[PDB]
Amino acid sequence: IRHRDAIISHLNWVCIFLGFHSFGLYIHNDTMSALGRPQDMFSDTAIQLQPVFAQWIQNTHFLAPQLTAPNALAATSLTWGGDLVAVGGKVAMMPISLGTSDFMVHH
Amino acid sequence: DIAGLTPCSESKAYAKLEKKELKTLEKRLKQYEADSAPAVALKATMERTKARFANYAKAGLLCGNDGLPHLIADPGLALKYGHAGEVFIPTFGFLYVAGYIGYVGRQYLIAVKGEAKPTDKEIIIDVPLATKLAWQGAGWPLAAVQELQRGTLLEKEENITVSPR
Amino acid sequence: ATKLFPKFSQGLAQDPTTRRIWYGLAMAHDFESHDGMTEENLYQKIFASHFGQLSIIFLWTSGNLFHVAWQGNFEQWVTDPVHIRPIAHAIWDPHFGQPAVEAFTRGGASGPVNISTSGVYQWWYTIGMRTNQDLYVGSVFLALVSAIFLFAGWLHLQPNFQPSLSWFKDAESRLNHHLSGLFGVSSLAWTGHLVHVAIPESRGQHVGWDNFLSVLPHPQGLTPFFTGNWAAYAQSPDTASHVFGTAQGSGQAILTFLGGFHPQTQSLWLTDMAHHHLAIAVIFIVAGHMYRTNFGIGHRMQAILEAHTPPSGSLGAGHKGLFDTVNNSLHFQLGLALASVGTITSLVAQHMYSLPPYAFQAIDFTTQAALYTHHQYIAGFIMCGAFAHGAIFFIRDYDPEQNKGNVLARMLDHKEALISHLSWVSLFLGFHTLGLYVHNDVMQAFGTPEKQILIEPVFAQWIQAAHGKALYGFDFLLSSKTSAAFANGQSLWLPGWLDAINNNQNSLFLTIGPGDFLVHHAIALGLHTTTLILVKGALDARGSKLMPDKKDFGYSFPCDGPGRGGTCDISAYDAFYLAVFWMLNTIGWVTFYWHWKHLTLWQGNVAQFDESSTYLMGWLRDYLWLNSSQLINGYNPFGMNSLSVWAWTFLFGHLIYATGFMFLISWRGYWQELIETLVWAHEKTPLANLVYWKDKPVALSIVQARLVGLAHFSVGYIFTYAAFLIASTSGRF
Amino acid sequence: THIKPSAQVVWPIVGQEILNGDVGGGFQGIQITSGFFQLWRASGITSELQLYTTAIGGLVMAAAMFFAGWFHYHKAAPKLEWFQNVESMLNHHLGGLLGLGSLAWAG
Amino acid sequence: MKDFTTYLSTAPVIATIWFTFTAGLLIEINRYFPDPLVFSF
Amino acid sequence: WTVPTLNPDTPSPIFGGSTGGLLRKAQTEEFYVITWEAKKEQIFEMPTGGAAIMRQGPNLLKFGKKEQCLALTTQLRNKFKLTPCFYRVFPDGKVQYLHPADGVYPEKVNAGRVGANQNMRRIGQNVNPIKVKFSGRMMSPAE
Amino acid sequence: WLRDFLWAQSSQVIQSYGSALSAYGLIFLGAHFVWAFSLMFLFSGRGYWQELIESIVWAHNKLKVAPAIQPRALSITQGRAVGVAHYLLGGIATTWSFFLARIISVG
Ligand code: CLA
Ligand code: CLA
Ligand code: CLA
Ligand code: CLA
Ligand code: CLA
Ligand code: CLA
Ligand SMILES: CC1=C(/C=C/C(C)=C/C=C/C(C)=C/C=C/C=C(C)/C=C/C=C(C)/C=C/C2=C(C)CCCC2(C)C)C(C)(C)CCC1
Ligand SMILES: CC1=C(/C=C/C(C)=C/C=C/C(C)=C/C=C/C=C(C)/C=C/C=C(C)/C=C/C2=C(C)CCCC2(C)C)C(C)(C)CCC1
Ligand SMILES: CC1=C(C/C=C(\C)CCC[C@H](C)CCC[C@H](C)CCCC(C)C)C(=O)c2ccccc2C1=O
Repeated sequence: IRHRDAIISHLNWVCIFLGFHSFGLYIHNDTMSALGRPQDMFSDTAIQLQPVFAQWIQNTHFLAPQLTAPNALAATSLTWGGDLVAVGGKVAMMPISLGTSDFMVHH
Repeated sequence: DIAGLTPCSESKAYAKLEKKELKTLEKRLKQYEADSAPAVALKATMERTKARFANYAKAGLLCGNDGLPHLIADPGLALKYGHAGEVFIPTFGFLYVAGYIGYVGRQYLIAVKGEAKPTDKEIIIDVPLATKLAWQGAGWPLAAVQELQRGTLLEKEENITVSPR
Repeated sequence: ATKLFPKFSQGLAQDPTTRRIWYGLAMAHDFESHDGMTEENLYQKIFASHFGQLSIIFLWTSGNLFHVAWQGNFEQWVTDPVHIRPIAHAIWDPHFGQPAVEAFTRGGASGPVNISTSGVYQWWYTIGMRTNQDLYVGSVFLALVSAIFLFAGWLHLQPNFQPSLSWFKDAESRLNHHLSGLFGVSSLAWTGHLVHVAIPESRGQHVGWDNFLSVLPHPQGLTPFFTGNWAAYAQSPDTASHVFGTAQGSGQAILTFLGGFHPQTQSLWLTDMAHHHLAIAVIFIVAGHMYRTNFGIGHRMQAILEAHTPPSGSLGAGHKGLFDTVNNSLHFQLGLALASVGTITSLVAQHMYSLPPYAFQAIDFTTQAALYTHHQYIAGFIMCGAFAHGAIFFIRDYDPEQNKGNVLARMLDHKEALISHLSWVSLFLGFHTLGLYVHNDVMQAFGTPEKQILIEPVFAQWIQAAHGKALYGFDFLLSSKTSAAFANGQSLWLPGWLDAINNNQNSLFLTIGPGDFLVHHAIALGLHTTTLILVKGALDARGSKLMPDKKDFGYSFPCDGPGRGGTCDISAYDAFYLAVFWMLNTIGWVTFYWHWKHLTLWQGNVAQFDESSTYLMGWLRDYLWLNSSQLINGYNPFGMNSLSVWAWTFLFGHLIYATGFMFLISWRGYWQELIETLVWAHEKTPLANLVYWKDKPVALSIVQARLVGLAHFSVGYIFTYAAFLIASTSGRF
Repeated sequence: THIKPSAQVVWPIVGQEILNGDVGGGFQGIQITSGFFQLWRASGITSELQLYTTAIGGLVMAAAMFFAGWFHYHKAAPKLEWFQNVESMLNHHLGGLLGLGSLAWAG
Repeated sequence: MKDFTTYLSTAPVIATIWFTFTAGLLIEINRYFPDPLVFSF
Repeated sequence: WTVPTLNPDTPSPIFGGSTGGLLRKAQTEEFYVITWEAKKEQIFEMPTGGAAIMRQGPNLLKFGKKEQCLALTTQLRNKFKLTPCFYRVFPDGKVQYLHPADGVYPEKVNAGRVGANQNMRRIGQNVNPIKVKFSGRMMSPAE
Repeated sequence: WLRDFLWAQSSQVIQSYGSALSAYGLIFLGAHFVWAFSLMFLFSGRGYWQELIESIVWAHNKLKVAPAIQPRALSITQGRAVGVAHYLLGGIATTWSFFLARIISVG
């Protein structure tokens, strides 16, 4: 309670920073694709913001039964990667890739 | 033929709509067995549809170019060409009930005004008094016009108004 | 210390905060709340401000003319005006990509351009312009006129020309002159233009400044006029084989009474336009010789008002004391002006689409849509301002003792009845319109479209059949071939009127069904509720039971505190504020109805409206969802087209509207403490406390953020619907 | 894999029998999305009678909980020093509630 | 049970009872007289 | 009673430091000082945030706003039954006494304090705003 | 997100009329109603409604039907609570209808 001003000030600043650098990315892409400049967007093709940390964690949990969980026959989820499980023709669960769109929406 | 409308008894889009709805229901029906609960339900729904269309066409309704029945709100056009039971008669059928509700509420309020704690007879309904008034308020037009003719329906200007009146 | 910006308010100039800037931006034109303002100085500053508004308007028209003449294709549009698009101006956007330049290259241009939806092409082509030089010259002339008005505004601020207060309060001569010269002689000169220039240019003959003293408007010049043989001017009208702009089936008449539409433009004839403005000119000039001036004859308006007291005082003291009430009140006159102007703007909208005046209009669908939506939203805003200034009158200018017993005090005496009856009408209309719409929705949902409450609007259909629309068969007045109203006008307007009203390809008295019924009752709901809010704010502007001393706080004050249960949005300003929402909704309903009825007419699919408009999922899907298909695909990950600007603008309005939600829902006190924290953060941050504010950061005030949320809301509403309209109409057509 | 899970039947009163959709298994009802069928298959139900008796047991336990509230307010209500034994409450909610509950569910 | 019947006389319980009765009456009317669009009988 | 002079030798309560304290308004425009004599050491609540320990005897405390000083005043008067009195200090050293401006607290009479801003009419006996129009500045009919 | 999510995946909820999922479309439209209805309470303030209410109470007094329990406008806090309640209800229920109508059909 004695330094709530520091707390809320830094929280305000990070909210503003994140609002800008998370929504203005969407506005930038809207402006670029509306102006006909898809090479200037924030996409998996033009300007990649790849979520490399989550991708590394996906690969770290996919390769987990081989090294870091030897008694596990498979990974906890198929979302880390690998083969899909399809039941009745429908996909039950399959790997989930993450790219620039996922970066932006996570932020 | 009031506003260019065709009667639903001789409207073609009306019949096409009946056939369309029955075709939908029999399309749902063909996937079920002879005597099952879905089959009986869909058969009952088909019969309800047929009866509904027959009863609307029998009641002399007017259908548009879409085949849907169009109501006639004008008295004089409804009373002349036999469409009074569409908007005009249900008008008074509503107003009787609505003024009945309002008059029972008014009578209950006026009745509980005189008590010691009148507000507690509004969160806690005096169901004896309420039922008595709800039964004896069926003559609300006569009693209302008699309260109007005596001048005891409207409050005088003891009403709480504002500084610039 | 004390600042300098609010020269008009010393209380604001001493404000150490950022509220000074905003409130000085928003009190600049409230001249009667200025420091050291007198009534005469008020009227004089208003005179000069009106001169400035005139100059700005004329510069605006000059700029439209200039850009159409320069970056437009007017000389090309007059050749093929049903297939060439109107160019508003060119685009130089350094942010464009190559696809955007490839995409906005429309209408036969060499670069990116904006397709005009303002209808100025059709108007200028109708009134006689065929050349870019004509529009260039008109722009020069209107800029010179704007210069003249600006100089006059400076001039009538000078000591020896500063008008007196009584000269402004002189109403009889202002009315006489503004009725004869400003209205009737202006119509006379417009008839002169039509007859001399517009009609012959429509008949192929070029009539410009260089030859209008050398050619005649009629083969028998002025002999028919000075000898009373005025029918000779209706001798040879334009035939039905006439094509506009050339002399094929031209005709020689200049003042006809044909009625209806030109068959090739689907617009009004210029000849009965000339006769129109001539009759209007005569009527307005005879009307302008009514009130008393320096010549001994006329009326004194005070006498007409004071004599108009009915016996039995059913109106009280009648209109006794109202002349000094209107004359000495600028908000009363402003409210009357805004009422009349908004009502006639609604008239412009409702008539310009059914009786389209300009050639090749009604075939430019986007132009019609933009014009209607435009003038209707303008009318709504103006009509809200009318009641707003009526409230400001009740507060700032109303004298209860000088209006002792007249009609204006009789309004305040029975204000509760007005407000309660308006509330009843709004309540009934909303209950029942929503109930019928939800009923039809549920019937469509349950697969039974035949159980809807479809009420045939037979009153409006009876009116239409009285006008001669034989679709319904009332056979009443003008559809009755064996009637008097039919037999009397048959040598006059009727043939064209009936040929134009029985045609279902024009917007003249469209056929209507139960969807029209339901949406007209929604329109009534919106009107009655908007005027309920506005009338309530005007009448309770001076006092309520929650606040009988409300006049002592002004027009726009935030609140009276949390006491007495809570007094938020209690001012009249806030009543206007809450009414702007209901106005925007009303006009949105109006324009949705117009746009969908006309989108189904133009597509030949009026059955879609007759079926789907009776329930609200029809309005959602088949109107909002269906017609958004090209708009939002204006740009996709595959590319873009010329509708991408309208897509971006669509999302723009969706952003601004929602941003107004921020000022509308969150209120001041969360933000003031937030800004306190940010002040601490700035004062304690190294390398940044070097930089310090001169105006103390405070949150937006209550009234201010109300206005700001309303402005973000209105801008987003307007931009979103404009984008949707122009894109869903330009995408199809 | 073919039949849609449905557990809510609508009465045919004002036309809402159209809401009794063709879900499958010779049934007409509202396709539920709460996942109770999967939960019950995972429990090993395999009979509607077991659901019936589970419902009756749930009603018994509901009446028990309401009797318990009435009891622990009106008949024998604990003191403040009973509620304030947070050590005991945590020990019990961890051993018996979440420990023995998971053990029983494991059984 | 004078107090219990006083409780059942409260505004929300009476409203629940009365609207349950009204809704049931309308429902049974709409069962025994299905799809009443006009006043034909 | 006479106007007391502010003693700068008065100690302050035991506070560990906050962020809700003084800002550049104290250095530029003004700040406020509240004093009180305590009978014991009591942990009170700072209006800026956090709890401080008042000292046995006289205390002194800085604040950037008068509302802070009167908040603590009502807290010390209602919860501790003390009699505090605060000032207004200007950065140039000028001290201006504020709360018990006559010695007694303003809810009690003092038999000699002058009535200011008292309209001797009823609130409905105020004139209409048309009568106070064009009085220079925008003026309420209450004047 | 407009085009390919909120407009594309809305095709199942707005065309659900006449089918088993029509109630989902109904709660789409009604939820859009309730959400916007919340804006009557969030954008506005009590002091307007108290004066409207007292002008209505005048009409009730004139007809001798003014209640003994005096009609007040809702509290300020209550206005904000009602507004946020209707806002959340309408928005969440709109999303609920859209989701379920989409995914019961296409999934
Ligand atoms: C406010 C606008 C409005 C209007 C005018 C209507 C009108 C109607 N609706 Mg629609 N509806 C609405 C809103 C509206 N609805 C809304 C908002 C919804 C969504 C919830 C619906 C959903 C809906 C459905 C789903 C259905 C209707 C139906 C109907 C019909 C009902 C007829 C009926 O019940 O006969 C009642 C007839 C009477 C004579 C009863 C009158 C009342 C009293 C009982 C008369 C008094 C007699 C006696 C003295 C009482 C004895 C006293 C007692 C204490 C013993 C009618 C056309 C039904 C239909 O088929 O429509 C065509 C239907 O299935 N409506
Ligand atoms: C679309 C509507 C909308 C928008 C844009 C905002 C925006 C914001 N809100 Mg608000 N809010 C809204 C609706 C909205 N709110 C509603 C409906 C509510 C419910 C009552 C709230 C309640 C609310 C609270 C309670 C709080 C916020 C906060 C914030 C801020 C956090 C994000 C930020 O600073 O990022 C940066 C700004 C943006 C992301 C906005 C878009 C700007 C883009 C990036 C473009 C920038 C343009 C650029 C400068 C070019 C200028 C052009 C030139 C011509 C001028 C920001 C000002 C928080 C805050 O202020 O603390 C941080 C906060 O505490 N809002
Ligand atoms: C013949 C003499 C004469 C004339 C021509 C005018 C003309 C004018 N006066 Mg002046 N005035 C006069 C005598 C005259 N007055 C006298 C004698 C007095 C003192 C007794 C005044 C005192 C006075 C004051 C105090 C003010 C004016 C103002 C004005 C202007 C009105 C605002 C405007 O532009 O709207 C004109 C608008 C119209 C004519 C449109 C209305 C016509 C119809 C109804 C509208 C619908 C059709 C529409 C035109 C179609 C458009 C289609 C297409 C072209 C788009 C206008 C320029 C005001 C002004 O602007 O100040 C500079 C102002 O403040 N006058
Ligand atoms: C002939 C028309 C006319 C005239 C002369 C006036 C004149 C006046 N009005 Mg009235 N008014 C009018 C029309 C008019 N108004 C209309 C049409 C409305 C309804 C909208 C109102 C509603 C109204 C209210 C509610 C109030 C006034 C007030 C005033 C006074 C001061 C205005 C002010 O504060 O300036 C400064 C005004 C502003 C700076 C306006 C704010 C900015 C606006 C909203 C535009 C924002 C748009 C934005 C920039 C667009 C960006 C687009 C981009 C994103 C692409 C002055 C006497 C005030 C008054 O007298 O106080 C007692 C007052 O309270 N008027
Ligand atoms: C969708 C949004 C919406 C809706 C429905 C309304 C509705 C209404 N507004 Mg508006 N309003 C809105 C948004 C909205 N407003 C916004 C955003 C603002 C800006 C702040 C305002 C500002 C405003 C003002 C300033 C005024 C109104 C007024 C009114 C009332 C007008 C009378 C009427 O039509 O009665 C018909 C009523 C309805 C259609 C709503 C009721 C819905 C149904 C019929 C009720 C029953 C449903 C169901 C049985 C109950 C379920 C509940 C429970 C059992 C779960 C009405 C309640 C005026 C008023 O109060 O005058 C009477 C008024 O003065 N409003
Ligand atoms: C029938 C048996 C019974 C009786 C006669 C009483 C009598 C009393 N109890 Mg006890 N009580 C009982 C059972 C009973 N209780 C049970 C079973 C519980 C456990 C839940 C409690 C828990 C309890 C507590 C904790 C308290 C009381 C209190 C009271 C007193 C007043 C309670 C009151 O106002 O009731 C009227 C209240 C109701 C009728 C509310 C019922 C709420 C039910 C349980 C939940 C319903 C939620 C519903 C599903 C929501 C639907 C949503 C809707 C929109 C559709 C009174 C001495 C209070 C007391 O002594 O204060 C002095 C008190 O604080 N009781
Ligand atoms: C608040 C106020 C204000 C404002 C107000 C307002 C704004 C109002 C409005 C109003 C309005 C807005 C009105 C309107 C009206 C309208 C009318 C009144 C109409 C009429 C019509 C008629 C009469 C018609 C006739 C006819 C027909 C039917 C058709 C055909 C032709 C003929 C002509 C036959 C002021 C400032 C004043 C101040 C005081 C208060
Ligand atoms: C989350 C939630 C839910 C659910 C939940 C659950 C399902 C839970 C469970 C829980 C559980 C499931 C629990 C359990 C428990 C158990 C217990 C608690 C038991 C006990 C027992 C005992 C205690 C015994 C003992 C003994 C014996 C007898 C043997 C011998 C020894 C001894 C003595 C030890 C829902 C969604 C619905 C709703 C929301 C919330
Ligand atoms: C509409 C509105 C009102 C007016 C709402 C009124 C006062 C109450 C709404 C309806 C009440 C609950 C009456 C409903 C009927 C009663 C429950 C009694 C039952 C009688 C029969 C209908 C059974 C406010 O008071 C308000 C206050 C602060 C911010 C925003 C607003 C706001 O938006």
